[PDB]
Amino acid sequence: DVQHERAYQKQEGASFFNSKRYWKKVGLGFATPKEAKEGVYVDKKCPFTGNVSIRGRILKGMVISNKMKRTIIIRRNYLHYVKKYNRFEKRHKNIPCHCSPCFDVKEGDIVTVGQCRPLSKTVRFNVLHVEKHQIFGSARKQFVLF
Amino acid sequence: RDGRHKLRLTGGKKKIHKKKRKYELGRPPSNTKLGSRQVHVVRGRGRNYKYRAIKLDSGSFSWPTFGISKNTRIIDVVYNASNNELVRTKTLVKNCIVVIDSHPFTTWYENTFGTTKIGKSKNIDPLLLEQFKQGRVLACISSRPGQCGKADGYIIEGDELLFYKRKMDKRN
Amino acid sequence: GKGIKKHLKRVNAPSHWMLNKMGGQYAPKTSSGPHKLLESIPLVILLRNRLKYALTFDEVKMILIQKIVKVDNKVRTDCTFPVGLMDVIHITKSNEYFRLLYDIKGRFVPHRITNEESKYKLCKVKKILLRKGRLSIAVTHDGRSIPYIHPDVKVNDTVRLDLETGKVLEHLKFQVGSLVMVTAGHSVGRVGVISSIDKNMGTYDIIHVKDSRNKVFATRLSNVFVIGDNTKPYISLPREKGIKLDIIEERRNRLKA
RNA sequence: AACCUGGUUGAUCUUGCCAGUAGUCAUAUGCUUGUCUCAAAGAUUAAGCCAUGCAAGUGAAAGUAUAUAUAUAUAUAUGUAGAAACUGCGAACGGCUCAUUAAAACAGUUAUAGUCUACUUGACAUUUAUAAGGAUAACUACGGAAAAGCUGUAGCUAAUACUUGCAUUAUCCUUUUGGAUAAGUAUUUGUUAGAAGGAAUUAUAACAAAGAAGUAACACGUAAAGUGUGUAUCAAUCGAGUUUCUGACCUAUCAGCUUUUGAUGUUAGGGUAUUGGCCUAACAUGGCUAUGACGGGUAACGGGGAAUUAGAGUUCGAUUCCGGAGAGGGAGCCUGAGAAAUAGCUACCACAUCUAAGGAAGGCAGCAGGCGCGUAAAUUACCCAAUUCUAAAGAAGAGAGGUAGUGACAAGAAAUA
RNA sequence: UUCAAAGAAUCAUUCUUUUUAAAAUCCGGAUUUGUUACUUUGAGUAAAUUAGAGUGUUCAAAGCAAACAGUUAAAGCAUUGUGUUUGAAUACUAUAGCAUGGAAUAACAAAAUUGAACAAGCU
RNA sequence: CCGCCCGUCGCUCCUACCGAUUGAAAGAUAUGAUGAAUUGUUUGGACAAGAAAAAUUUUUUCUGGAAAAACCGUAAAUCCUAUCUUUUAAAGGAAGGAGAAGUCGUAACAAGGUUUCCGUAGGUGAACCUGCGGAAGGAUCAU
Ligand SMILES: [Mg+2]
Ligand SMILES: [Mg+2]
Ligand SMILES: [Mg+2]
Ligand SMILES: [Mg+2]
Ligand SMILES: [Mg+2]
Ligand SMILES: [Mg+2]
Ligand SMILES: [Mg+2]
Ligand SMILES: [Mg+2]
Ligand SMILES: [Mg+2]
Ligand SMILES: [Mg+2]
Ligand SMILES: [Mg+2]
Ligand SMILES: [Mg+2]
Ligand SMILES: [Mg+2]
Ligand SMILES: [Mg+2]
Ligand SMILES: [Mg+2]
Ligand SMILES: [Mg+2]
Ligand SMILES: [Mg+2]
Ligand SMILES: [Mg+2]
Ligand SMILES: [Mg+2]
Ligand SMILES: [Mg+2]
Ligand SMILES: [Mg+2]
Ligand SMILES: [Mg+2]
Ligand SMILES: [Mg+2]
Ligand SMILES: [Mg+2]
Ligand SMILES: [Mg+2]
Repeated sequence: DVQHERAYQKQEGASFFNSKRYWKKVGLGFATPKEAKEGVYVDKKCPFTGNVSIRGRILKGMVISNKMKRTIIIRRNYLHYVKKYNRFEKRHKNIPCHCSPCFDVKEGDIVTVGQCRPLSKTVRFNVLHVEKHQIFGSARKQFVLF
Repeated sequence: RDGRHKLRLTGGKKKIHKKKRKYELGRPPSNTKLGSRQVHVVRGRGRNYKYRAIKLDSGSFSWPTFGISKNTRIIDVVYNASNNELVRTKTLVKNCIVVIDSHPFTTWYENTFGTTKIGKSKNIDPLLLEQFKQGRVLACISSRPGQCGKADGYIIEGDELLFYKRKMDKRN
Repeated sequence: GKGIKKHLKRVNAPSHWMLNKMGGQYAPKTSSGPHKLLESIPLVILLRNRLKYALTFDEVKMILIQKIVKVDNKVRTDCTFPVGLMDVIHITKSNEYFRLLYDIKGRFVPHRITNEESKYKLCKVKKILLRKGRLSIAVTHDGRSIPYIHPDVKVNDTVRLDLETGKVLEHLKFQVGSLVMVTAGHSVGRVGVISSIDKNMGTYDIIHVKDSRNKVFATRLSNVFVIGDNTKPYISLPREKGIKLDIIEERRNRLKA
């Protein structure tokens, strides 16, 4: 079932009647997956299929959640240097990202996300490329320096 | 009013330290209706006027298959994926499905070739044809009348049309 | 209320004005115009601190009032009009012609120049718009729109532009071995040939510029101003000829005098 | 200058504090002080309260003068000034303070392919005319009110106020000439077609519909035919808003928070200059957290920095610059390109002034100055000369700013032979 | 988990050149090969302060000026006229972000109740 | 060792605690009630400019439009709770520290005249005593 909303999920930029489905390239060498080019699914905020251009930062993360609809959480784990102790310390930050159903992403999977406009109250990113990866504890606890 | 005054995602109260800066303007909704035309001008930022349609009728409606358009009175609102209240109140917004007085399109067709620039070959749907037979056809609105001040829209077609019919479906 | 700022504080003034800390509280605040305040210079500074024709702002104003100072050949009576990187100034009474250039430090000098060469000015294009009637218009660092520019002109290249009439003479592509001047960080006066351009994907396109002492230095492509083909510059450069010496070397030079 | 001495004992060696010791762009205060230079100074307590004065106006060709004055040339011609007022531009800058505010603000780093942008610059336009329409100020006369930057009536009259409103270019045939077809800038919708940019639903081009605003019914006399004023779109610029990443002090005797009241997301909308739970509706049940969420505290505005350090560091940063915020307290608007403005307005609260008691105006965290508080802080000074801003832009204004006055805050030089 | 080896200069040591495997690329010759940390170069940053260069503010604190030639001209350079040389450097502007050379040290990724590399054939 | 000193008990001073008192006070949020002003829309229609008729007056239609009103929406302020924070009173209670050659003992230091000390339980004017199990920091490094 494609049309799940009260509205008709169309795909802006499609052009149905005249001409010789719509996707774009997004750039920075991130290959548009098969599932975007083939495989109907409408998404306003897909990098490839929709109308959001990714631009600004690109940062790899590691997914913590799939619980939201078409939306993912990724903790960036990183090292904050403290000059007093000339040592580091694990620190982190949970970036919420928009997904788009071209990417089937279970937790612990590495992703890379481009920036893009403010899509919601907190989701300013969308996932461009999903490496696979496997995890055994909780993704919560995996430090992957990156 | 476009601004903060809102919890912090962790659910912590942002203790506010800033009034309301005018560029965070949230001026109130024009619930634009049917009727004889009547539109006010609101003065947005750099003298950028925008046209609060408050009553409307004679929007520009397109026929996508043939890629043409005509100005018609719009005779009723019949669905609103936002909420049914709006449709009850007969309020036009940017994805309202409404009914056009659809004689104009028919007339155009007649003028061009047959009876119910030219890449004709498509030659109409069954459902659409049926609709035309009663005079009055379902059509999305596509302008945001509250901003733009026009009820510009387009005729609903094939799959989308079917879906909307289903949604409408009566039944009990 | 809160809108734009009309004043400029004399310490917050950009260093290459070379103002005092004393000798005032404020600075002139370039009018909006064809140049970016941080890389421009108002006419006041030129008249008063560089040529020293005026002692005061008042004197500068007086001078301007006589319609005798032209910048790119059309007059200006606005004391704080920004002059900027390449622009020819024609002080009419002395019959002096200056062209603004950079020193080997960040500083603007007024160069002094012939009638003949004065009639043109170099201008680097930045954007190349399409407009109505599929006519292309280049937009120069001089905040000036050149319409109907020759199609082979691309986004970074310079253009030799006439002043008497708005039309262009010739253009110089941004090539691998094109004589270049700089106009921003560290290596500002520097003049080189170009070795290599990086052409980064999402980022600033960094370029490397070999000098005539063969000292390579890098720079953003943003702030590089094409000035020649490998052989000859299309403008008269200052005495130093954009050869930013080492510190030690400079000191030695100073000593030998 | 990478520093240590005295103090437990009858004596000793330790641990260990106390004490000394030096510095502080760190305040006070005591005694004392002949020069000169330089110069902080009601921040700390009460973002407590304020008498009086001043702090934003503006006209040197260039909107509007039968208030009016005046000089030439032959009762007219030009002119030259011009109080007043209308119009325009400015008053959103500056200045002050630091109460708020602890992932907020701010710093760096992006982003704006998510926007707005007056003045300035450069490009540069589209569906009666030898010149149109009223109606308004100052003003005249009649007024009112104790008073107020109060205004009533009647009569005029202008404007660059307000309002109308008059060929040529691109596509096809002929030899530069004569025909045919069109002909709206943003903006919006639908349909397509597609020189950049890493990436386009981008520029752009076509078709079908709408469609603002505009393209001089203006003013000088200039330059070597020019200028001022105005004007659609574009670009530049002065910016602004949002926004990415990273970065903060004390507290766990704050451990679970957030979600009916949008918390997290999806959809559709509304709204915005644009993005966005920013708001609405519908649907999910998310989101944050022991890498400290959520509270609490801060005698917290942030940063550039300051002090002190061999090197680490520790403390400070109200305070020359940048940013934020606020104008007694909240809230709300109008104007405008830009204000949620405070020497704009509306309202309430808290203070408080005049009043003939009817009403009226008022906001020093501008400059001085005063009371209060206090350990704790200067003249009701002179000026626009410099530095700048604003203006109808040399020629005017500016408590911005500067100059002196007070000044043993600091800092430097230096008598008393 | 590629260790090493050989030649030339210098006062046992220092700095330099050359080759010792495998794969892809280019007309037998010649040239690319995990990610991040880390490090090196840059780039880009306001000045004021700070360090710091120059400069006898009479010294100094300063400041960002100055110096030079002359009882008034020579000299230069300009085609009688025009002073001249200049200076207001440089470094600091995180712990993050940007590009960047990297051989060590660290991680991590790649890797057998089976994993991928070619040559032939068929779709 | 005529050393050292321990605790109650008096007496004076100072400090903080408990404390009935629905103690008090100010401030902060959170709810609710009322709700000034006001953007927007809606209703209005004092009037000011047109159109219709009669010789300046009458009736009817179209424009712009003030007051007034209604509805959302921002939402001050006031009152009521509630909670929290912060100072702050209080009879009495019970600690602490200081002082004064005060009372009562002798707890500890020596085998300190019952070795000491631990944890625990009960006791007792007070130091303390006793039980149980520990320790040597024992007065035993030893059959
Ligand atoms: Mg304010
Ligand atoms: Mg001490
Ligand atoms: Mg003296
Ligand atoms: Mg005070
Ligand atoms: Mg002060
Ligand atoms: Mg003038
Ligand atoms: Mg006047
Ligand atoms: Mg200000
Ligand atoms: Mg006008
Ligand atoms: Mg809802
Ligand atoms: Mg504070
Ligand atoms: Mg500060
Ligand atoms: Mg304070
Ligand atoms: Mg006050
Ligand atoms: Mg206000
Ligand atoms: Mg005031
Ligand atoms: Mg007030
Ligand atoms: Mg004062
Ligand atoms: Mg004092
Ligand atoms: Mg002046
Ligand atoms: Mg015994
Ligand atoms: Mg005893
Ligand atoms: Mg005993
Ligand atoms: Mg007994
Ligand atoms: Mg007993």
